[PDB]
Amino acid sequence: TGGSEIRDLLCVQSFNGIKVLPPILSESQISGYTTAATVAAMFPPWSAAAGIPFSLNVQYRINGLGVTMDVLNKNQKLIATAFNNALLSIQNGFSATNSALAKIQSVVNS
Amino acid sequence: SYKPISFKTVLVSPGLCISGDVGIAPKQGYFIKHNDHWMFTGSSYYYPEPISDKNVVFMNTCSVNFTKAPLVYL
Repeated sequence: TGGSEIRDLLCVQSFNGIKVLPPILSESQISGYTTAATVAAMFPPWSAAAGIPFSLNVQYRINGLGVTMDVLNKNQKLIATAFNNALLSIQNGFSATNSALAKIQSVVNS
Repeated sequence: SYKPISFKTVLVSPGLCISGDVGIAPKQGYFIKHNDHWMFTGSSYYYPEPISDKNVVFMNTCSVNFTKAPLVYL
């Protein structure tokens, strides 16, 4: 309503009847839902992790592939360090020309 | 669908070391304390059952933060 810019397309579209209404749930609520799911997966009672501590869940999931259990709990420190390193790498990889951002800007630009 | 209608709060344990560095873990359930000896309980119905090898996954060695009790034999 109040501005000195004219090259924006959204104002012209909105004045010509084309408008993008907000969704019925705000993204803050969905972020709260994902946070609640993650915390319930991590902290007791382990609702989203089948009622078991998370590190033991990782241990059993790795052991089911074929890894013996003797080397698993003797490498627990480096397993946690590798998991944190993977999380930090997947956190920092969004700064580059990633493929998930390719999809997000693809749907936005489409 | 199965559905509980009542609940009970108990103290549980995901595993414990019982012998010369061996580990036991419940198949589907938890270990509970009952008068200086541990018993298995199902994860959807509170019922103490004695320690067997049909509800326990064996380990070559136990985790560092498992409970220590040499008294339990299997």
